[PDB]
Amino acid sequence: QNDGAVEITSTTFESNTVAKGISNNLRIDYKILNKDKLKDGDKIVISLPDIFKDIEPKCHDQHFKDFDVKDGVVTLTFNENVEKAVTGYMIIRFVGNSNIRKGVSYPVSIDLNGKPSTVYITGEEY
Repeated sequence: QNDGAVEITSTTFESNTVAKGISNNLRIDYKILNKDKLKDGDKIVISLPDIFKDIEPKCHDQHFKDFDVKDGVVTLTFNENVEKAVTGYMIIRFVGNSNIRKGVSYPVSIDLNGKPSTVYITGEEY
């Protein structure tokens, strides 16, 4: 996922499993490669299945001018005024909800301006 303005270098969950009432964090490592190629509306979109309570993005507010959570879709909007090329990371904090079923593979899509990727986390019940 590299459009010349931005590269997503890594997308990793703290744990490969998710459970009701248990925290997991998604970490997204990125580089702003070329601030001059950024445009207002450039974004990372994370689409989640309905297995989370408490979706909370954490980011560098000079790299992302806004973030929004709506109906399981997290939008991170790049700051087109970022001062310079930079390496960073952001986190989506998650808590599982009671919809989680043991062994079920849940897709999480991470899209850099419609350049897509999918990672999978599996349900656990305790």
